[PDB]
Amino acid sequence: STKVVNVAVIGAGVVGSAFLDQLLAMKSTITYNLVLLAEAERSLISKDFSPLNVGSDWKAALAASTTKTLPLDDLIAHLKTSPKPVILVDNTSSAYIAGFYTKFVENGISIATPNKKAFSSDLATWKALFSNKPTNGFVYHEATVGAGLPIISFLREIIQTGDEVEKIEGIFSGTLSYIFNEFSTSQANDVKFSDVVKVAKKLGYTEPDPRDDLNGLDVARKVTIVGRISGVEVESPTSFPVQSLIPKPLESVKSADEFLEKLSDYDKDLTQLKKEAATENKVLRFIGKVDVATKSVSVGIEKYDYSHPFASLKGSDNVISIKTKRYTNPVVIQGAGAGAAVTAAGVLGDVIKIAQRL
Amino acid sequence: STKVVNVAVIGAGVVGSAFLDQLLAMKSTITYNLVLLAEAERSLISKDFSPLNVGSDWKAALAASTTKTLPLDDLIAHLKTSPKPVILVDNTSSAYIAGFYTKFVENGISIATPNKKAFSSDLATWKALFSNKPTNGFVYHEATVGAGLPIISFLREIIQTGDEVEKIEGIFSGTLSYIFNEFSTSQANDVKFSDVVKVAKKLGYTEPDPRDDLNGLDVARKVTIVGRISGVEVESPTSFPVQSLIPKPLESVKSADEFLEKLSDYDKDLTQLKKEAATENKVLRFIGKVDVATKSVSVGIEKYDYSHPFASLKGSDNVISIKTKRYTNPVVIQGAGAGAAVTAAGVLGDVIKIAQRL
Ligand SMILES: NC(=O)c1c[n+]([C@@H]2O[C@H](COP(=O)(O)OP(=O)(O)OC[C@H]3O[C@@H](n4cnc5c(N)ncnc54)[C@H](O)[C@@H]3O)[C@@H](O)[C@H]2O)ccc1[C@H](O)C(=O)C[C@H](N)C(=O)O
Ligand code: NA
Ligand code: NA
Repeated sequence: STKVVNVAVIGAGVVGSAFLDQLLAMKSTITYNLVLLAEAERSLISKDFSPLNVGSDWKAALAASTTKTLPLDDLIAHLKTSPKPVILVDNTSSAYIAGFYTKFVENGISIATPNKKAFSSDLATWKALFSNKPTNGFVYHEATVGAGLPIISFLREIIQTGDEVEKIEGIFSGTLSYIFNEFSTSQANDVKFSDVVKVAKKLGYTEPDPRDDLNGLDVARKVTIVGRISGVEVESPTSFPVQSLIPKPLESVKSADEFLEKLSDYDKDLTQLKKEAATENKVLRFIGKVDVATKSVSVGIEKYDYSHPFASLKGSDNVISIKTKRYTNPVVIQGAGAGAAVTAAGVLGDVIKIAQRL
Repeated sequence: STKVVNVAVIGAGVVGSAFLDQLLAMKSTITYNLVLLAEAERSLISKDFSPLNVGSDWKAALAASTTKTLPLDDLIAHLKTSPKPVILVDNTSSAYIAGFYTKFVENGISIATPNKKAFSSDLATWKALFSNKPTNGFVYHEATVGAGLPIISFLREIIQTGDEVEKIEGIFSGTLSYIFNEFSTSQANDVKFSDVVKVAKKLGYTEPDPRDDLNGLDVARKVTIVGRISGVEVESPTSFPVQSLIPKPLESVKSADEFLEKLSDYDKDLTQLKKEAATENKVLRFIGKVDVATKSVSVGIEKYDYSHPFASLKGSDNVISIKTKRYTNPVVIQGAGAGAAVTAAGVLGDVIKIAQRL
């Protein structure tokens, strides 16, 4: 009969709920059997390995559960006794959970996740991605760079095909892109930096503390990932230039709220640089850059021309320009690099790819 | 994943030669055994299914072959007994070979191809193709539109996750894309359509007869495919408005060389269109619109603000915009939608996806 694959999910946040929904709704010829779901301490564990009885509302089911969440080692031991191939869907961003990735992998358990942690830390844990071992499951992380856009898979494909990436540059942060699309445009603009980031925060786009977006470390993580798949064995997300948008004097301030009240005090610079670029009929963008030839990598601001693909983005789109041996002219892929629905579809799509390979 | 699979390639032309080279020279965790190298009159065929012993120089091998190419009814009669899954790679524009797809699939053999034929035919073939019945070959055609750009596989994924396409539209023809990107730009120019069509020809962007490109027919078949992938049951590439760039009729009435030389008599029309639109800060582009709600697939010229990305294309690149319930703001993918090595990569990309799935 039907081919089955058992799924174990950790986290039911914004991305995790979208994923679960889409997952439980997905029509297909392969059977995606939800056997586990974990959110904080409460957890649904189908000891039997039959589909979790979520009835028609896994939310309530997850609520009324009194099954404590299994310690990680116990999570592996459990999963290891499944009648079918297991796929762990880590919807968290816990570097803790990321520490067990290689343990999960090495025990035949596969992984699909938007979690950037394991993939943008030391090179040897990344090297662990070399799951060519016969006893370990697969590792997919599309939602890890650019939500659900056909990016990492497109690189792995052409590369295997025989192509060679040369230069990759793009916009990998939703928040940062939104800010720059609202701040630096093609038309006359008198908007202050402090205000755009002030609003992005209010709409709920920035992290609880926007300083966590402005230090450009999250894009540096994504860049670290693209750079590696691209052949530039980047040591860490911090081992290369990364321009911080945070005013040095506001680097050590008590609250995310003191930051916002005080930030206004430094519009000066960017207001001028924004202007300067206006004169040159250019725009300002926060990008990541990977130059395979010179093994150089970096993230920061850069002025782009109006006819440039990067000057024509909507809302908070992400963008990635891919230049390769056969692609003299970049393949440039653009679209939403954040949002629950979009991202979950990325995680699930990796679920699909993996379940077929099983 | 799956250790061993058999590749049955048909056609060693522009695309075909590049595919072969790339395949043969590919290093992977899976073994791809070439069990067939078929051409117009002669074919290389591994009667007992051993890897065709054609190291890297297959041409010399094919050449010395006097083994006549097997009619498709006999061919699949052979391949169907293969001890390993069989991936038929059709690198032809053959309607003949296309008519057979349904039989390959029913006999359990998958298909990887850039051949638009079976997918821009009647609705029954399409349904049959994706009937996705047990033990039946899978059918991949990433190269039928946009060469090797991640679009078809992107759509089939987003759709499976649960997303719905609402508005697709793109520049699916390199020769046309080239002409217009050249013809009408943001920077006003005194360029005559006829002069661009002819230069494009001399530079080889065209087919011996530029009418084979101006009739907008290839753009129609490519949109018939996307339309269907999106939920519009298009009866055929000829069941909707398909504006021709050929000087209104006056088609059959002439011939090759004459068409061109006489073409420079209608320019005034298009030149005027290029002007008016220019007044609106817009440009001209030959596209393939696709509206799902209204279920309206069209083809022809359309205006685009300079701001728009369809307005800043490079060389003869392809573009496609994808609005969905989830991506309310279009996912734009642009890049070479033609080219020996890029088109072939797209085909081998599908091969990899299929081998992995078997
Ligand atoms: N080269 C490209 O860039 C490109 C080409 N394709 C598709 O790729 C396929 C092959 O292309 P290509 O190699 O250039 O054409 P070839 O003329 O070289 O044909 C390949 C071989 O097929 C063999 N053949 C025909 N019938 C056969 C049979 N019954 N048995 C065995 N062998 C047989 C012939 O002997 C021939 O040598 C076509 O279906 C084409 O439509 C797919 C997409 C792109 C492209 O977007 C496009 O088609 C549009 C156009 N190029 C544009 O510029 O906009
Ligand atoms: Na992605
Ligand atoms: Na494509």
